[PDB]
Amino acid sequence: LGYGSWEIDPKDLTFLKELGTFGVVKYGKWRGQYDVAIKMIKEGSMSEDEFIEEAKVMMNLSHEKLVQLYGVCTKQRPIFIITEYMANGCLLNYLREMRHRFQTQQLLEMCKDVCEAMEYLESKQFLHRDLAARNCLVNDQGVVKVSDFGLSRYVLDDEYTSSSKFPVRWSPPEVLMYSKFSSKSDIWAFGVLMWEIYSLGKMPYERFTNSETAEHIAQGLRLYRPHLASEKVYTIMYSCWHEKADERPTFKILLSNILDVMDEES
Ligand SMILES: *C(=N)N1CCC[C@@H](c2cnc(Oc3ccc(Oc4ccccc4)cc3)c(C(N)=O)c2)C1
Repeated sequence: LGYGSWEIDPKDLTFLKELGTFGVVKYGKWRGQYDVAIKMIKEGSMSEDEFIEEAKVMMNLSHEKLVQLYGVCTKQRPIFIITEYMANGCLLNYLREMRHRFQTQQLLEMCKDVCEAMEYLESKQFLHRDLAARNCLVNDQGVVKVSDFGLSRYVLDDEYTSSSKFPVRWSPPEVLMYSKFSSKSDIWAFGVLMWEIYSLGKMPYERFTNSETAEHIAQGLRLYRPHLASEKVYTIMYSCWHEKADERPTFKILLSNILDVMDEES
């Protein structure tokens, strides 16, 4: 009583460990048994009513490679967003841990995991809008999942919203010049993410400012081949960066290309 299907009763949460500091993220349990992460939204950081309405839509998105939304806690402030627990944290930090000594087949599987999530979203006409390694999460089996999908829409802090904390390094020319978002801006960002994976978490355009990156990209220049990427892998990531948005592949085509490489570099 008093809760929609999208609504979690905060009294059903057991908090166990802070994971990091939108605000704080904690690890805990739901109804004693189910591991969860609980993102606590800072007062004033988000358009909450719009987010709540979107959450209803988001609860119906379901795919193995998309972090599963369990629901939202709306009746008090700060509001909470509750997901499955991803024990190995952010993809970006995971990549940067040199101890893993990743084989390129593992890096390719990470790309494939994300590509599968993104093909699903594309099939639902849902844009991510801020695809990057910092946003992807890794579970205890090393499976990568897409997280924070669409979330940028409800952030109120203007520095994130338009072209000084905007994702310049993951944005195609039409976004940086004209604010033209589309499926093909997610495709661009995916290619940059493949670059992040194959670079073991280097910052894209690591010696440039955002300002310089925007100018580089606008002039037609691109990220170059990470040393761990084969010529075929680099071909895939590069195809995501065509100057013409409609010459960029779809996520279905990218998935087929990644599967082909996996098979050939098996
Ligand atoms: C990366 N270095 N970090 C710090 C360590 C904790 C990491 C983290 C952050 N969030 C979650 O869970 C999560 C993610 C996204 C949420 O909101 C959301 C989800 C889907 C669409 C829109 C918005 C809510 C919670 C985890 C986790 N799941 O373990 C870990 C981040």
